[PDB]
Amino acid sequence: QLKPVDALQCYDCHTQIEDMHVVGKHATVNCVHCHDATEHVETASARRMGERPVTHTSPEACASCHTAQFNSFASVRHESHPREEKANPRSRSPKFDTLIGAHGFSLEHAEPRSHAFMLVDHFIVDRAYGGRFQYKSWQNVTDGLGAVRGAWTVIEDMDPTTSDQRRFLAQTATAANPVCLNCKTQDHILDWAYMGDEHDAAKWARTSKVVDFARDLHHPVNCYMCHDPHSTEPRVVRDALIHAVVDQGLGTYPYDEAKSEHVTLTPVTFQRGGEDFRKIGLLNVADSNLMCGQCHVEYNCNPGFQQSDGAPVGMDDRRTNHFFWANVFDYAEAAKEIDFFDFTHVTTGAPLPKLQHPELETFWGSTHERNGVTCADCHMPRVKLENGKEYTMHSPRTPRDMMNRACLNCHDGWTEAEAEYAIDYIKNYTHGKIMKAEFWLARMIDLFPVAKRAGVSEDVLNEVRALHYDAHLHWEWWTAENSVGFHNPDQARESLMKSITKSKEGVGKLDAAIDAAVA
Amino acid sequence: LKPVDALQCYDCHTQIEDMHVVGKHATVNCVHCHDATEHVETASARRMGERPVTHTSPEACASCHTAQFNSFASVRHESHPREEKANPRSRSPKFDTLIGAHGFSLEHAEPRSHAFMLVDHFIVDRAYGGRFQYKSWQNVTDGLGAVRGAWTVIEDMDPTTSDQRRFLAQTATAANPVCLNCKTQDHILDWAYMGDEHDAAKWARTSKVVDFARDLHHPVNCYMCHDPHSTEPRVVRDALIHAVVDQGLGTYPYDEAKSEHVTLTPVTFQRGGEDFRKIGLLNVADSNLMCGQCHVEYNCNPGFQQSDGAPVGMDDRRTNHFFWANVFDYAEAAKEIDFFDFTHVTTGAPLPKLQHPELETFWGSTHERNGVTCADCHMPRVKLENGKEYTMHSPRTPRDMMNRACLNCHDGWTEAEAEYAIDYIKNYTHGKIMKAEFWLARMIDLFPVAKRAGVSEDVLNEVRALHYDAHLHWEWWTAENSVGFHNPDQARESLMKSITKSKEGVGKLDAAIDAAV
Ligand code: HEC
Ligand code: HEC
Ligand code: HEC
Ligand code: HEC
Ligand code: HEC
Ligand code: HEC
Ligand code: HEC
Ligand code: HEC
Ligand code: HEC
Ligand code: HEC
Ligand code: HEC
Ligand code: HEC
Ligand code: HEC
Ligand code: HEC
Ligand SMILES: [Ca+2]
Ligand SMILES: [Ca+2]
Ligand SMILES: [Cl-]
Ligand SMILES: [Cl-]
Ligand SMILES: [Co+2]
Ligand SMILES: [Co+2]
Ligand SMILES: [Co+2]
Ligand SMILES: [Co+2]
Ligand code: NA
Ligand code: NA
Repeated sequence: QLKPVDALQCYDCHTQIEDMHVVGKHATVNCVHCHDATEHVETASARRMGERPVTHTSPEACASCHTAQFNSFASVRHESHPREEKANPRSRSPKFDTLIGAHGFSLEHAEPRSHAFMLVDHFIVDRAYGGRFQYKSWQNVTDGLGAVRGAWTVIEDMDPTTSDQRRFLAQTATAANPVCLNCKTQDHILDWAYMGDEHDAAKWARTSKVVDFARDLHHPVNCYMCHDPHSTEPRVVRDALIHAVVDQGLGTYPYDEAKSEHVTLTPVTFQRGGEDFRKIGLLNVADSNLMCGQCHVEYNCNPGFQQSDGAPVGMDDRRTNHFFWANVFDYAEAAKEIDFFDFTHVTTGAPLPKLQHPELETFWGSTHERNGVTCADCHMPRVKLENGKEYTMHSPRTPRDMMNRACLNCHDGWTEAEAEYAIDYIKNYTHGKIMKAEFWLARMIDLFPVAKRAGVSEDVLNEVRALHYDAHLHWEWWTAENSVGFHNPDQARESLMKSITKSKEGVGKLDAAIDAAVA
Repeated sequence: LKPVDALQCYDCHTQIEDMHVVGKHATVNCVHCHDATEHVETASARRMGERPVTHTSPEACASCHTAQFNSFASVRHESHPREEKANPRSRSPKFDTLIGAHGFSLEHAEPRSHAFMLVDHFIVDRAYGGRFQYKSWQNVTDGLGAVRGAWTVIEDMDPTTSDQRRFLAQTATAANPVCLNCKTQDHILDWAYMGDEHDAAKWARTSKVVDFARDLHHPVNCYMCHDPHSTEPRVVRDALIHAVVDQGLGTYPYDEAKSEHVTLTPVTFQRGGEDFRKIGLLNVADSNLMCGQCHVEYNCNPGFQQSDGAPVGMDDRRTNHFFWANVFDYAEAAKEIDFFDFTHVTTGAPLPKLQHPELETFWGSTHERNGVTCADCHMPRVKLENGKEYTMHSPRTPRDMMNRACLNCHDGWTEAEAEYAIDYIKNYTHGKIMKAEFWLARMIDLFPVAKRAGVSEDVLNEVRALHYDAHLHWEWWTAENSVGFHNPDQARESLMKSITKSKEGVGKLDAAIDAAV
């Protein structure tokens, strides 16, 4: 049973926390709810931490006073198909194995499921840790509350005696590295320097042994990722987001200068031994586009290569923790700005980008974004109660489960069936274009070995490799992006038609050169 | 059908021309509703010649208005059919005590769907002595058949005679020609204004009702609310025109400004130059007036004079009368025409008989004050994602259509909330009706005890006067079908008045009995 501490004693040293805490809606909430600092208080100085206090990072620490939000946060949507592979005629990318080749995603790329599972799913997917981590039982796949309480309560390490990345099962990969975890958990928020730079005060960095880092982490999407625990104010904590918006001055809405003045991030920096260590970004308004955009964006969180000379770019380089902060039509220029590509296609030899869930950068410029709508309006609205305080739901999911709040409050002349039909019209149209982009891209790729074997020149092959970069970018954006065009149907349509145009041009060039060489 | 030359008709029918050429039926030929070949061959402008036929079936309109016709014939199976009200499961458990020997004691069922109204009027146990009966108990479901014609589904047990008499032991012969005006207007060209005897009218208040019944077929004819020549909104019910115009009360007798905004313009049709029949053209399609042609308290029956007790028979216009007054003005209105309905068989008190006063109850209520009308809650437009949204044509409880009937205005309520608010009012009102019955029955049951104990005529007469008001302020609410929802504060005040009167009467009888003993 908790005993409150003398907050004034803490404030004597912790003046920034004092300024945040005394002024906001947690002014009456005592430190003991989230910190055990008895030995710390006995041993600290103005400058030395002394004994490190415990910080309780479980979402359950908030549940004593916010049970409603915590229960919603831990909830599971069983209708979100679990562990469903995308390289599959029943899913998003039937030809993915041809198109992605030997990239790590070829070992497994499933569709997303409920937020409660995010850290568990990161740990156990076949592409991440060589199959090292596994659910303790296949019964455990249902346990959202268990996952929230801690990954290691439901999964286990197949070899606690070693820390190396290796394969435990034949068809797995070891693609995980420490940067990944920033979009799964912030349990390490006090143990990771801004951007993951090596730092005297950081136990973990981009260059850490990822198996050891994994074992130190527990909880998914911590509540304090979107709310400052001291002031309650809305914020973001994700380093690479703050870097793009603030350090690089690109703004919260990089395509809209006025909106970027209306929605702002105010950086706060915390130090260790008088040296800058970590940052947060305080929001002036609770804009969920920025909160959700901590994770639902295209990023680098992985080694790659330089476009200029092909040299490896490893985890020591800041480019391996980067938000591109660009729409699909600006992405190629943004990747050139950092002189970077992800992988060389195993079949075609083309340098290629690897794209991931660019929801926010797709949403920019869309009709709903232009009308001031945000992610949470459609995916995470308030509950509706005849006789209750209407809190915000806290496990985002498709608007199909909540159409009256998500759509019909604005679109008041539609029935639920009509609004869903409008969704399906866009998704069906967009999916059809994705299928055709895959047909043409796979056709181009399958012709590369024919061309090489027929003696087609390097000049022709290099021309088509350059087309492959763009054919790939303007296809993969849309298999990566989870709305199947709904977030921006006109952009999806223009981009996918560009992918097809490029692949058709590449097929034509290869067929002509093969026929000439023959022969 | 082959169209007639309407220009030829107009040469002798300027009154119809003026209505037909300007409205939305200008292109609709006379042949849809009239057979006039022999009429044209034989008429002059001053001589009818052969009487042309006028088609009065709602199905005459269905050639071009099938959507409205289909809705009009529809049946709500959830509206409990042939359910007696003198019943612990229905509106008036002590009705047999309270009404005594009145004709309604033979049978008084709850209403059901409009399609059955004429059929139900013909076959109820209190109307024709059981003379008319469904041909089979299977026929009770047949709304469409009833619309097409009562005599396709019911039959006369003795076509060879025309007298009112009992065919079954517990029946009554309460029907008379005035009843039919709220069931059908098939007789619209055969009935003079108010049912006065008239050379041009084959039927009148004084007609042999059994013969009149056999000439009638269809329920609530479409043209009761719509002029068939111009399409404009109208009423045709004589007693309503008489209340609004002849009695000078106006369309909304409790709101002078609203009576100026909603106007009834009477139009009279002549026969051989003598006034014969009337309609009332409305300036707006006001369903309060359209529905109030029938859903009102009325006389449509013989009675007695308050002054001297003399019978008032069907020859007297008072037997076709709309009081057009709220419950608190009703006693005054009935005194104005010197009329009461019956003498209670037990107490000997002159009493009024009240019937479904929905319009006069609705007046002054919150919804009426806000411009809502009957059809807004009971007969709204259909709801279609991709269609022309026509108006439904068989009125029913808003519980079947809550979004349209209530939640479009009350946008902060769920369906369950709105129904909850209905039920709160109906439950509360029903509880007061039960208490009013308890007390009125206790008072009535004490009359024989008082008489047998030798209580004086003076005391009995004081209590008979109280009976009039205790009865009025109870029966209004068993007669009115909303169980208070139409005007909850008025139901509350009125029922508490009934109870107060009955309690006073009980006290007076008990004191006199005790003294006499
Ligand atoms: C009880 C000891 C609490 C603990 C533990 C947590 N919170 Fe809290 N929170 C608490 C109170 C009394 C209030 C003010 C409520 C009011 O309006 O009177 C709050 C408020 C918040 C809010 C603010 C929402 C708003 O109205 O602006 C947020 C976003 C919030 N709390 C978040 C939060 C988090 C993430 C917690 C775990 C780290 C947490 N709270 C714990 C009381 C208590
Ligand atoms: C990083 C910590 C994240 C934040 C902040 C947000 N999301 Fe998220 N989301 C994230 C992951 C890693 C996943 C997949 C989890 C898994 O185990 O597979 C998701 C999933 C979703 C989904 C799909 C849910 C389903 O039913 O399948 C949706 C609809 C979604 N995310 C939306 C969303 C919103 C609206 C956010 C801001 C309120 C948000 N997410 C933040 C990672 C992270
Ligand atoms: C009793 C006769 C059972 C029947 C019927 C079903 N299950 Fe079962 N299951 C049972 C036991 C005793 C166990 C082991 C539990 C443990 O101590 O670990 C299980 C296990 C499972 C699992 C996990 C399998 C694994 O990890 O190897 C799953 C996914 C599972 N059970 C599901 C399941 C389903 C869907 C059933 C209906 C078809 C079913 N079980 C029936 C006992 C019994
Ligand atoms: C924020 C910019 C992220 C980074 C860094 C990583 N992931 Fe991620 N992940 C993110 C989101 C918003 C989602 C849900 C949307 C989606 O398209 O899946 C996910 C999902 C996953 C999943 C579940 C689905 C799947 O691909 O099987 C896994 C297993 C996963 N993420 C693993 C993973 C790895 C190994 C990472 C570093 C190489 C990594 N994630 C980083 C957001 C972000
Ligand atoms: C970003 C992806 C979030 C995470 C992680 C958590 N919350 Fe949240 N919260 C979020 C939004 C977009 C909102 C609505 C803000 C608005 O003004 O519209 C909220 C709101 C709250 C509140 C305020 C009361 C309410 O609206 O419900 C509280 C107390 C709150 N959130 C608590 C909370 C808890 C306990 C969390 C971990 C279980 C948590 N939030 C995570 C966005 C995000
Ligand atoms: C309403 C105008 C929306 C806005 C704002 C956001 N999203 Fe969305 N999203 C929307 C729809 C109609 C769909 C298709 C859902 C379906 O059931 O077909 C989606 C899809 C997603 C998904 C995948 C969810 C799933 O299929 O289960 C995700 C992960 C997602 N959207 C994320 C997301 C983000 C991060 C947003 C802010 C940048 C965002 N959405 C806004 C509708 C709307
Ligand atoms: C003058 C030569 C006429 C011609 C041409 C038409 N009609 Fe006539 N109609 C005429 C008279 C003198 C009367 C009687 C008026 C009176 O004082 O009673 C009528 C009556 C009718 C009626 C009403 C019959 C009833 O039941 O009372 C109808 C429905 C009618 N007429 C129709 C009609 C049609 C459709 C004609 C063109 C085909 C037509 N009439 C011509 C005189 C004359
Ligand atoms: C159905 C859509 C009709 C059309 C088309 C025509 N008439 Fe009509 N008429 C109709 C009805 C139901 C009645 C009964 C009276 C009522 O008001 O509902 C009538 C009546 C007449 C009369 C009698 C008027 C009177 O003096 O009482 C006449 C003279 C008459 N109708 C003539 C008439 C003509 C000439 C038409 C073609 C131009 C015509 N009607 C069309 C129904 C319908
Ligand atoms: C076709 C030969 C028709 C017959 C038979 C009946 N009606 Fe009619 N009606 C018809 C038309 C072409 C129109 C105009 C439609 C339009 O879109 O404008 C109408 C209109 C009406 C109206 C509505 C007038 C308005 O204000 O909108 C009513 C109330 C109406 N019609 C009633 C009606 C009745 C009661 C009929 C049988 C006596 C009848 N119509 C027959 C075409 C035809
Ligand atoms: C006389 C021609 C009437 C007109 C005009 C209106 N109504 Fe009526 N209604 C009438 C009768 C004789 C009956 C009982 C019929 C039977 O066979 O029992 C009714 C019944 C109703 C009901 C109850 C329907 C049910 O489902 O039980 C309602 C709700 C009703 N009536 C409403 C109503 C409305 C709103 C009207 C104007 C549009 C209207 N009625 C006119 C007689 C007559
Ligand atoms: C065949 C073996 C039947 C079974 C099973 C049911 N019914 Fe019947 N019913 C049947 C016939 C041949 C008739 C007479 C039809 C005629 O020519 O008139 C009936 C009659 C009725 C009636 C009317 C009764 C009467 O007027 O005396 C009703 C109300 C009725 N049937 C209803 C009914 C019900 C509800 C049934 C299931 C409980 C049922 N019948 C079964 C033939 C058969
Ligand atoms: C209009 C002023 C009417 C007069 C004249 C008659 N009735 Fe009626 N009736 C009218 C309405 C609005 C309703 C439905 C509402 C209700 O409270 O019932 C009815 C209903 C009936 C019924 C069915 C219910 C029942 O009492 O069993 C019957 C059998 C009936 N009416 C018969 C009837 C008789 C015999 C009449 C003359 C003595 C009579 N009605 C006149 C409206 C009007
Ligand atoms: C009074 C009780 C009515 C009876 C009898 C009939 N109708 Fe009607 N009708 C009535 C109302 C209150 C309305 C709505 C008028 C408004 O302005 O809101 C209507 C409307 C029509 C229309 C117009 C198109 C529509 O709204 O559906 C038509 C064509 C119509 N009515 C035809 C019609 C028919 C064919 C009838 C007998 C089957 C009928 N009406 C009777 C009120 C009344
Ligand atoms: C909405 C504000 C209404 C107005 C306008 C009218 N009525 Fe009504 N009525 C209303 C309710 C909520 C109820 C109770 C229905 C229930 O299911 O509990 C009623 C009831 C009736 C009835 C009895 C219907 C039945 O129980 O099946 C009748 C015959 C009726 N009302 C007639 C009527 C009249 C004639 C109106 C205009 C004068 C009128 N109602 C207006 C709600 C509303
Ligand atoms: Ca990427
Ligand atoms: Ca009466
Ligand atoms: Cl754990
Ligand atoms: Cl018939
Ligand atoms: Co699926
Ligand atoms: Co993905
Ligand atoms: Co019942
Ligand atoms: Co009744
Ligand atoms: Na479920
Ligand atoms: Na039914």
